[PDB]
Amino acid sequence: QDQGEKENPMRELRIRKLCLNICVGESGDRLTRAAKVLEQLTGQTPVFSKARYTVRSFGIRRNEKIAVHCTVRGAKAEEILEKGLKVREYELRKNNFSDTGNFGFGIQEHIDLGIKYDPSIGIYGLDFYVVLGRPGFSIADKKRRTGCIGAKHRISKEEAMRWFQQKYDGIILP
Amino acid sequence: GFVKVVKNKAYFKRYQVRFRRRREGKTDYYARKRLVIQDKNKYNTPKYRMIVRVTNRDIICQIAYARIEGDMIVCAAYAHELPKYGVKVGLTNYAAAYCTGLLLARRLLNRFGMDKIYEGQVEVNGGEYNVESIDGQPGAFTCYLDAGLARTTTGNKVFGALKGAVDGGLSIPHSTKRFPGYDSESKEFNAEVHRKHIMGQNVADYMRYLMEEDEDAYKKQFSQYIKNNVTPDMMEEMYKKAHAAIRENPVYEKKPKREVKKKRWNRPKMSLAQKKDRVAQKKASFLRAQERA
Amino acid sequence: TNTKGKRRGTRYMFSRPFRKHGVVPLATYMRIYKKGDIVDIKGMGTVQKGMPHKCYHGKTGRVYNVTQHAVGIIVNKQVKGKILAKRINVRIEHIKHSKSRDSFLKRVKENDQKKKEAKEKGTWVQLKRQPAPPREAHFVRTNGKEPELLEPIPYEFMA
Amino acid sequence: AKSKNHTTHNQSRKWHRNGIKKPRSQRYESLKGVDPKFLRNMRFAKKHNKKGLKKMQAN
Amino acid sequence: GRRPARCYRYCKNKPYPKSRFCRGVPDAKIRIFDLGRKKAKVDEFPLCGHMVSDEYEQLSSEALEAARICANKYMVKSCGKDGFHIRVRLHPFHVIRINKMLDRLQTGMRGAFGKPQGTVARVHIGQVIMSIRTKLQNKEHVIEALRRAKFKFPGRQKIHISKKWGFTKFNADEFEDKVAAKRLIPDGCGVKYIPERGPLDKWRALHS
RNA sequence: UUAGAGGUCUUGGGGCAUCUCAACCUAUUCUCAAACUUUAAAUGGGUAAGAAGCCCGGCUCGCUGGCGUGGAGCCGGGCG
RNA sequence: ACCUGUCAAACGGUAACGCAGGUGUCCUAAGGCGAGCUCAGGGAGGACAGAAACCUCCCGUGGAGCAGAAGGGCAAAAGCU
RNA sequence: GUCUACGGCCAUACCACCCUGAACGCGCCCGAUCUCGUCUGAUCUCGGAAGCUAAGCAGGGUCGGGCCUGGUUAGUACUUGGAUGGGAGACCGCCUGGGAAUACCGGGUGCUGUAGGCUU
Repeated sequence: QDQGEKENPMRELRIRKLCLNICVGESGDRLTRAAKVLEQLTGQTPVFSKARYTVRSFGIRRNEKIAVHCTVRGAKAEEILEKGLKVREYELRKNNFSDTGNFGFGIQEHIDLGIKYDPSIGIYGLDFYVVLGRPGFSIADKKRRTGCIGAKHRISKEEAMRWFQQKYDGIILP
Repeated sequence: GFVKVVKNKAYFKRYQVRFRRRREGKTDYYARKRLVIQDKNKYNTPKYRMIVRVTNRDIICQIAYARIEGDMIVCAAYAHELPKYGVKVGLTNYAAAYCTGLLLARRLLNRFGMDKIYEGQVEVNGGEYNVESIDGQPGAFTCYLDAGLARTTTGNKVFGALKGAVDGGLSIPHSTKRFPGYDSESKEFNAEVHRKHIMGQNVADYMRYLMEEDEDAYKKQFSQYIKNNVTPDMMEEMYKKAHAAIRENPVYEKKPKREVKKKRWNRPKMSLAQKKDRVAQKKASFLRAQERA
Repeated sequence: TNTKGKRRGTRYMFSRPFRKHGVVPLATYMRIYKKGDIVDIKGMGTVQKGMPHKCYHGKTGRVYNVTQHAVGIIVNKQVKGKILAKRINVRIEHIKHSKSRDSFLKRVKENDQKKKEAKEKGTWVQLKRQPAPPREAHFVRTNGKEPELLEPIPYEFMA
Repeated sequence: AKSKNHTTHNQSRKWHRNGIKKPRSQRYESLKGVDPKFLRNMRFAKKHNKKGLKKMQAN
Repeated sequence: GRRPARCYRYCKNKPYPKSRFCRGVPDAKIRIFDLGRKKAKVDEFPLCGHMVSDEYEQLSSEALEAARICANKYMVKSCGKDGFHIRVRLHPFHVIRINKMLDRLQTGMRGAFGKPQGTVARVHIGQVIMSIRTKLQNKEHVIEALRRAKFKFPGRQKIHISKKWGFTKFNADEFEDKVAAKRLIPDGCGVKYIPERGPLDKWRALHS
């Protein structure tokens, strides 16, 4: 309608960022393999995450590098998400969507996404998370005159699904 | 009902609102205390600062001192009066920042009678310059930069206006660092790179880079430059001519006030009678509707 | 016996008022104190430097020295039957101007100007303050309305 | 063996017998404790008050 | 095992509650304060009676337990086990101490600060001790039950029939009119008070 | 720290498609604090109620300083 | 010999082998300055992952932390890097 | 009638949700050659001007929560001073002065300083 056309510029859904995370309870040369996996998939150097507390049953110590993660934005994030949704064959559940307008899924095999298996690398999977947003969402991140994004400008759990079905022709099952 | 409500009645009862300009995100009161407070044995002596604020479309330069009921602006120069001096486009870039600072400096010295005594540095170079007071003459005006919430990094446009003001004749303490020509790996300052930024050569290089690479992208990034016929070759002369114009006539002519018809563009507050009546008819409508059904 | 600690028993006197914590308002640093003016001492716990001792909280003295951030004050302190004029250095945050002196300086002004007006007008005007005099004689009108008759109420045992 | 520990009894009576005298006030007070940099200037100001005596006398 | 109640009666100390400063306090003898049909609505127990204190003293938890038991036993026999509701309006929060019961120990008044012995409730003049709500026809039984519970308390108490409706704070003469005019919404044993000082949606729900 | 009431995600339980309890939440309710408090007395403590004051004119300074700036000091004069 | 809250009777001072506690240290940083961030907790999501691993959004007046006990103070702080 | 830059007092200014926003501005917004900084031009820094008031921001609204202010509570609670007052005590009354705080019920919902615009 007329309202929809005039709202198309600024009230438009887009992917703010794609968050890729690989968590392995070990350190050392084990997670160095995971870092190269994200390096090949995204073209970006990932960053390691340390354990907040010490848990003996998980075999992790405080301040020990455990996970690797990376954030991808732009058309690169669009293409990496397309590959991950391909593996999941465009199928998500309703519970995969949060009340804040975001969603995520998991891929078990990194090899089948983009690359070929190498003898030195492992068998790690990874986690996808999509942070959806609208144009004026950066005012909560800026330093000078920061503000909240308003109530009607936020994304709900419903319109997140609608964007998934309209763009990727996806299916949501209960 | 699943989880305990955090923003409950008791939460608001003992909530303390921040300062108004803290919760607007405009004033960092940690820096303001250390910047505007005068020593107590300097009774009534004004402490001057130079406010430089870069908005999306304008650069604002002001000189102010603090008083109990509020700041006095002794002088202000905006970047949107640069078309009067020749600069029609790029009113928020480093070159325009230098001009706004220079205009603020010349305008203030003219008011105080020190324009002829303190000429600053007319021949522009990026090198370090500081005004020294002349014996027997009135001393040099001393000011301190107020960068606000701007991240002070090398090449920040607040230091562009600082350079224009110190070149105009104001005594503002600073280091040659944080100017665009400073090098982090060598810890050396190159005045030529700084001078290029003052004349907008880094902008002219971008224009030439875009014309060679993609004409369509060049028009998109520079449309008002083309509409105003600002060629990359004439940018240095345009900024040089603007500097002379500011130095020759820095006085500001106020826009004449026009009497207009007072038309309200906002809703006035409803009175007690209106608010009470509205509840009366809302109650009556609910009773009537429930009776009809 | 109890301790000789400097901040013993200042749990409430150096605490900030309710919903008045946080940044010190900047006009307190902008108040100007000259040599000879009278200031009230009131320690603020937000600033721990230049803090007056608890025995000077609520005391009033006059400025004898002005420094970059602090002020020297001549304050009377009672010590076991003798009053001595102590000299203490207090940062600006813990003091404020005393309004009793400002009121008196105003009264001196209106007195001097009333003398000048009286001399120029050839009249005499009262300048000394006087205690509240006995109420003057006056009439009270009933307006044709009888006074309402009051009477003690019966006793009732409530809950 | 055991005795009294502390009391302020009869102390206020002792104090008021000779009075709680306020400190004496003088028109000129001590410059002890005021800013040394401020003292140095004031002495220089007093030292050179002799100059301008001719202007003071004429005025 | 316990001292006579005359040793602890006159509220001679500051309140000394159970806290991180006072540990090792034995549990109070009274642990149940509401008895009878607690689930009854406002409209079924309109009459209320109080045992009002007439002295400034402290009553032991044992005394509160004894009075509650004997008041309950009478009102069950006379009014049935589901024809009343008793509320003890006093909680023992003050801790009373005892000095040591008397070679290897320091005798005398040396180090004489005591250990917790029990709990008492400080009561003021005109303060309600116990309350009973019942039907209007059981007035004589309420007075009798509270009269017998008087003998368990040291000082002087007065029995008063309230002018309010049950355990609520609203007068019995205006209670029914307020409920009809929707100013008082019953909820549980008590009632809720509805002002005209909220969003109109609540008013819509009440009148729908 | 006492008691009912209205809803429900329930890594809860019990009697048996389940249903009641417990848990949690929400709005109420009884009773409290020397080492708790939004509020907050009475009686307290400090200061001031002029000639060492007030108002004019001038001089000095190496301190402060856009400035005829500011601050302090000093010299005259007037006003009971 | 010292320190915190209370006693202590709303200035200060105030006793008992009164009550509740702490001290004879610890730190080249946990001293100083600058910059950039926001903490406890909770809700909703995400492969292995579960009451507790890590990633993301939201709420969060401080309910965390500031080495020692306690009181005060503190949020583009005095907290973290 | 409003805005911007810098503020003063720091909720009558905050919080939740809805409506409206002319013109300047403030923004959202477009981009990464240079300055600068990142895992990520998201933030920060820089160069802009195709679009948009959806958001921030402003004004209004809500028998709105909070906040401010006033009634009530109440001459109640408490309290200076007094008596060869009462009472076995606990405690209470009176004379002489001062004098509160919830619940409950109303009203209000930023004022303003310096400098510079728009309302032509």
